[PDB]
Amino acid sequence: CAGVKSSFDCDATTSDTCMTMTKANQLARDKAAKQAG
Amino acid sequence: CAGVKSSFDCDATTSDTCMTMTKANQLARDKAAKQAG
Amino acid sequence: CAGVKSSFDCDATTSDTCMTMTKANQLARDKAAKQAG
Amino acid sequence: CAGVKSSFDCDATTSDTCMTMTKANQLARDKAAKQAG
Amino acid sequence: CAGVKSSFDCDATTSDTCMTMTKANQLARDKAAKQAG
Amino acid sequence: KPRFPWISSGSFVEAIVVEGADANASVTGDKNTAPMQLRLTGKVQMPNDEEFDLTGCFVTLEAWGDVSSERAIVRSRSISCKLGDDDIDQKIAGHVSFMGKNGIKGEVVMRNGQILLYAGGAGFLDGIGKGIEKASSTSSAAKTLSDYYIKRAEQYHPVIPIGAGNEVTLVFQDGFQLETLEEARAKAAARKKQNQ
Amino acid sequence: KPRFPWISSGSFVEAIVVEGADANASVTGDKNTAPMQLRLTGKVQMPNDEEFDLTGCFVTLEAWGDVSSERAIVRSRSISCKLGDDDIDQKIAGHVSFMGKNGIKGEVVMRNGQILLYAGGAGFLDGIGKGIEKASSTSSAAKTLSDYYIKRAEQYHPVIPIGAGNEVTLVFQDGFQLETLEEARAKAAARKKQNQ
Amino acid sequence: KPRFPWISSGSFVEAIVVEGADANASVTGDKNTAPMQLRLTGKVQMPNDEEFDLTGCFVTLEAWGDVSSERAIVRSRSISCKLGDDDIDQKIAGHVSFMGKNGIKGEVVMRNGQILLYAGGAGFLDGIGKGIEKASSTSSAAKTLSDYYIKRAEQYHPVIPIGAGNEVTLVFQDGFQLETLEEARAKAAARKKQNQ
Repeated sequence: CAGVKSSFDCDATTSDTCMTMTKANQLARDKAAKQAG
Repeated sequence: CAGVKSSFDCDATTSDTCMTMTKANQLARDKAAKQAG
Repeated sequence: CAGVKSSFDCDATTSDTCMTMTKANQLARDKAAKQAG
Repeated sequence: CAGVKSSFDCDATTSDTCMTMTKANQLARDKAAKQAG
Repeated sequence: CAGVKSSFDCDATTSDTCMTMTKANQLARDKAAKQAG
Repeated sequence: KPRFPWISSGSFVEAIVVEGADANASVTGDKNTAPMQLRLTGKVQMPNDEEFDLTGCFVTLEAWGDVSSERAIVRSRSISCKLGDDDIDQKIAGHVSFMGKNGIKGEVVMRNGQILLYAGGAGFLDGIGKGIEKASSTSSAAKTLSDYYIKRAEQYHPVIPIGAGNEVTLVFQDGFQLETLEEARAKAAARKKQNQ
Repeated sequence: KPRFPWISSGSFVEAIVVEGADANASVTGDKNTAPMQLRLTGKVQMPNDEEFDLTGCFVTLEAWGDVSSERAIVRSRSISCKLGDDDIDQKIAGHVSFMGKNGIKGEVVMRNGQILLYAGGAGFLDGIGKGIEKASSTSSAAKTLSDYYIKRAEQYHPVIPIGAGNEVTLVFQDGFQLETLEEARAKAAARKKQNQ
Repeated sequence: KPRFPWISSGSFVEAIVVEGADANASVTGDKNTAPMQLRLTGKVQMPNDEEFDLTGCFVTLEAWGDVSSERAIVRSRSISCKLGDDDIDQKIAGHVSFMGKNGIKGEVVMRNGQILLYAGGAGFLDGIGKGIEKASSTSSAAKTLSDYYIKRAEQYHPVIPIGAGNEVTLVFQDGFQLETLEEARAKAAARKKQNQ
């Protein structure tokens, strides 16, 4: 095991959710409508 | 076994259904007629 | 046995039926007359 | 262990807090409003 | 141990006090106001 | 204004792979590629809540393979349309994404089972036979067969099976201006006429 | 004054990755890259308490991989917009940061399990068989298979899976002036006209 | 006199790292660098009891790594401002110091655990197996796996994780004259006009 500390302290990573490219467009659109508000 | 995680998390893949090239054209056409609607 | 899955999922293949080149022309002609109809 | 003293005497280091880039902008803004005062 | 005397006779060294760059500016300023006097 | 609105970079339209192709997935994939063709089935979703109707147009593609990600990296060749009495035939640059990811997901297939088995066997005989000679102490044929069989087996290269009926999304990675054949033909004539 | 305010260097806008791509993360990543596209979902936060509304514009990206940090280092290609009747299509330079850090965080995946196992096995046989010969004292097939299998296994290269639905932040690392297509077209005509 | 007072060499202003970046800390760090951006949060402390208000301006940075001191050596790229109706976009040269020291303090991270373990294991088997053969007296597979695994493991390079929310100090290591975009634009026109 290389000596230097071998761990990031972020934990959070991306999560492939196997969502169709197209459905992501709608997911982006309504969020823009609501998050901006 | 290489150390890095050796698994995708998508699961879904293509499914060769041995459909004739021609029949795919009709399958595309009626879907376009119905999915668009 | 190479690791990757060594099988196609199509099954269907060509079938040499030892038909004379010439007879294939008639087989094409009447099918064109009937399949088109 | 290399002979020379192998220790910094600072102790304090950075602390990745996994904060979204955007939220850091607000964290900078209000501090500027208050720290300057 | 190399033969030549391996010791400085000064003793005094620098002392990282982990002081913020900015606070050093104030520490320099008031000393200039008082040391000069 | 021209009949066709400017198609911007980034737009995407849904599709149904009409022609399935076997992607050459070896070190020389991008040179030795296989043709494959997709038909459009939806309305191009333009960047800002804009939709243009392009249904039934044929798009010709060209594709190779990539074993690391087990996907087929494809590149668009041309787009053909037949609307009203106007025919479209244009070269465009774009890629195809499946399940939210560039390329089409597929498995990797090897047809090396029998040949690789034979190689192993031939010399599995050779080696234990060297130990049989160590026992009888008081291979050339296997070596030659192994060499020939390895030379034959190395010929094969991984293939990605991509078939028909699958649902994909076509992306125009550079924006282009949709134009008709006769209009482009007239333009060519105007440019050649050298209106100085 | 032009309709669009000057976009300065450093500005950032929130986004939703529409197209997911597999980042080639080997020694030649920055040459062999994979396309990927993100849509904007927020208002560009300009440097000093300034906000500009850019919602629904499509940004085309291009990305490779980096195994040391397990992140995908991406570079912007172009930005496309469709507001009112004006279409934007410009080349910009910028990067994308995820969770406060340049690049998008992802895992590293190897598809080498079976091939690397086979190599090990083939010669695990070879070596203990040399000791079996040491015992019977009173491999060529395994060596050839190991060589071929190593040659096949070295082909693969680490991949970073980046998918869709994730939330990222796009940064314009050099400032640019947002301009429309017809306005830029008119400018080009004015520059070519050679107003001496 | 111009609106902006001359910014002299040596001046320092406090900051909050908005964009966190992974510093490439290997022998080729200063060529292969990673972008990172900091926002200003205090008033520039000028050399002699002088203060200038620069709050909310965005500064673009570019950084690499240094393993000997476990710090990220960063270099300023550009500074952008939006005050009133005047936009600033200038190239400046400077560095960033954290906790009184040039660079930002961070740890060193290796993702080599599994690969380096596998190499060790493979041949830990090889060697004791040579001694097992010494015992049975009356490895090739492990060697090949070790070679391949070392070749894969050498690819990785130390990384310095620098995140967001941290507090740093930006230093202008050469003095510059703060100027607006239109004013610089007018100057460029005056210089090009060739007032001979």
